[PDB]
Amino acid sequence: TEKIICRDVARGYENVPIPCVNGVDGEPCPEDYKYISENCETSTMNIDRNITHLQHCTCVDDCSSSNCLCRCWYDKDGRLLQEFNKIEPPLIFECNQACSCWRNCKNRVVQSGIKVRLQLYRTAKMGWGVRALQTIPQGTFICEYVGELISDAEADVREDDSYLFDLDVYCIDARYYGNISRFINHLCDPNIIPVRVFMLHQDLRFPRIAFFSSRDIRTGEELGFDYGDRFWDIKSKYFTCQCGSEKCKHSAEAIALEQSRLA
Amino acid sequence: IRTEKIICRDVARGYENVPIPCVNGVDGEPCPEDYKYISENCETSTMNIDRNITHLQHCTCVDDCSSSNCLCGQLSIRCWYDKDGRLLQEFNKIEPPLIFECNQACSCWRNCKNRVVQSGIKVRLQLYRTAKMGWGVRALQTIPQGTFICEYVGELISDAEADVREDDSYLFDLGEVYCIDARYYGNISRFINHLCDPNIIPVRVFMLHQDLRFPRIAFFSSRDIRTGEELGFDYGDRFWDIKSYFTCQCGSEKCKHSAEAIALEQS
Ligand SMILES: Nc1ncnc2c1ncn2[C@@H]1O[C@H](CSCC[C@H](N)C(=O)O)[C@@H](O)[C@H]1O
Ligand SMILES: Nc1ncnc2c1ncn2[C@@H]1O[C@H](CSCC[C@H](N)C(=O)O)[C@@H](O)[C@H]1O
Ligand SMILES: COc1cc2c(cc1OCCCN1CCCC1)N=C(N)C21CCC1
Ligand SMILES: COc1cc2c(cc1OCCCN1CCCC1)N=C(N)C21CCC1
Ligand SMILES: [Zn+2]
Ligand SMILES: [Zn+2]
Ligand SMILES: [Zn+2]
Ligand SMILES: [Zn+2]
Ligand SMILES: [Zn+2]
Ligand SMILES: [Zn+2]
Ligand SMILES: [Zn+2]
Ligand SMILES: [Zn+2]
Repeated sequence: TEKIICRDVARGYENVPIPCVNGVDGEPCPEDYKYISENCETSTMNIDRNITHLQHCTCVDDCSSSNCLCRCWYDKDGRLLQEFNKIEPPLIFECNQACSCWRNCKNRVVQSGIKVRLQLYRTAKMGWGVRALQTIPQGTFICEYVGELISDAEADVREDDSYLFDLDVYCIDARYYGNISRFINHLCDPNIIPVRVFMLHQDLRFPRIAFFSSRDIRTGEELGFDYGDRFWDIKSKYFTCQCGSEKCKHSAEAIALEQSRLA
Repeated sequence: IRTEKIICRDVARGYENVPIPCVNGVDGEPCPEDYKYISENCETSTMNIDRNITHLQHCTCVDDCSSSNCLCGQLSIRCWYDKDGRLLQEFNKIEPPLIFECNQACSCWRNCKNRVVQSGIKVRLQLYRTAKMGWGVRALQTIPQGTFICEYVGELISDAEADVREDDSYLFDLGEVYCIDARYYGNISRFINHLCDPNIIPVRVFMLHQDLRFPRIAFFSSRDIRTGEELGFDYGDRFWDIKSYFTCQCGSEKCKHSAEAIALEQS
């Protein structure tokens, strides 16, 4: 039987609680990491936080016009536009503290936090995973990939390379410090896309990673994104993809078929 | 000018937990707009604040941090907040200790007892035009003693940068020595006037970082405050040695900086 292990893995840090369930095995709530809601530093990074360096708008409205300096890819409901390049996404510049606009303007989606109801759950083959507890329309903001900010050289020397997100060159490592997104599994048929966002600062070395639904997501459906080739070139030697989709490109079988395809 | 008019519904532009309206029933002065309202301190040059999460002293509390075992409370001497988020009656309102609130490195929940200042403005305040001191800040409700009012927010600057600034009216003194300058970038607290009989006390607080060069300034009521009462604190002698260009218009029987007070001292 499916049991609710933890009522909130975020410990009240998010807008909504993120419960943890397990109806697959006897694994307890993971506690080998520190849940953080915002990105952290473990060495001097000196993020350029000069308020005068911020590109900002002069809008006195809610920022729905084409005249907003900060195109604005959000619609009235905070969703990415249908015409948004889900293949090669542009950089998003949300409104900030230098903008003359109100805190509740239409260009502050990611900075307003988690709004969708998510659950941490035990998958059959991929350990822990994240699923939707509600229907999620296309282009809705899900969560941010939060972790520890580190150099690519620091990433290369890390014992655990399982929770790394490449920024461009810098990485977010969610191994020791992370949020709900450190539990999102790889899918060869993904339903979320990562987006580089700028909010309170505009230092190009450190974009913030925001996940948006790339299609309408059904209740109970597992969230996942394409981890990319860098992860799968390192990791395939140790384990293969268990997504079980008909389009799987990293399975063991798919790996055996392409290795045999040449000869 | 005769009747009190609402000049702005929210000077904070939705940035605070509550709207901070502006009124004027004294003169023709419109809503001040010669500054940028910010809800958190800003920087205009590298302050190199130590934000290394590993440098944070944090607690191991698995409860709500009400026990004497809370490392964050022990640093503050004891956690000075009561159950309702108010400073204790025994709190040194004359020489306040440094407050270390819980942070992101603490194992405790976001709703623990040691996170008052980091939760923002809860009291209802108004920006209003005073008779003699330009703009001022008053309570739109009764405020018990030890309640958190607002933070003194502004631009972080060196003492050397402060010395060269044309306007020295919005400075709060905190790598050597640093200042908060609310002249160009500030929050509702840049409008709080000096009172020789003050009802608020500034407190040095640490939250997300513990870089001792940069405490955050939190105002707490030093006594029970009545509705409509003007908020004010003692600006101290550094301001009054430079400024007393003009004299104190607080009009209290205890005034130590009025033209009358300065004349009686010298004579
Ligand atoms: N499609 C996939 N197939 C197999 N394992 C996967 C997977 N996507 C993610 N994983 C596993 O999850 C790791 C990335 S971190 C994602 C959360 C992880 N399941 C957990 O329980 O903490 C991978 O290195 C691998 O161990
Ligand atoms: N007790 C006092 N008497 C006279 N002027 C005062 C005062 N306290 C503050 N002020 C005025 O307010 C300045 C500090 S900033 C406080 C807000 C200010 N009244 C405004 O309308 O912008 C002082 O430099 C002085 O100009
Ligand atoms: C093994 O995976 C990676 C390894 C590395 C990496 C990124 C990786 O991850 C790709 C993105 C999958 N993750 C997205 C969030 C969680 C998984 N950048 C690096 N410099 C290295 C090379 C050695 C360190
Ligand atoms: C003239 O006043 C000050 C001048 C200065 C100052 C502090 C002053 O006042 C503080 C106390 C009243 N303020 C509290 C918040 C708003 C006013 N720190 C400085 N380095 C200087 C010396 C030259 C710049
Ligand atoms: Zn705008
Ligand atoms: Zn805006
Ligand atoms: Zn803007
Ligand atoms: Zn797959
Ligand atoms: Zn504690
Ligand atoms: Zn705590
Ligand atoms: Zn703590
Ligand atoms: Zn006075």
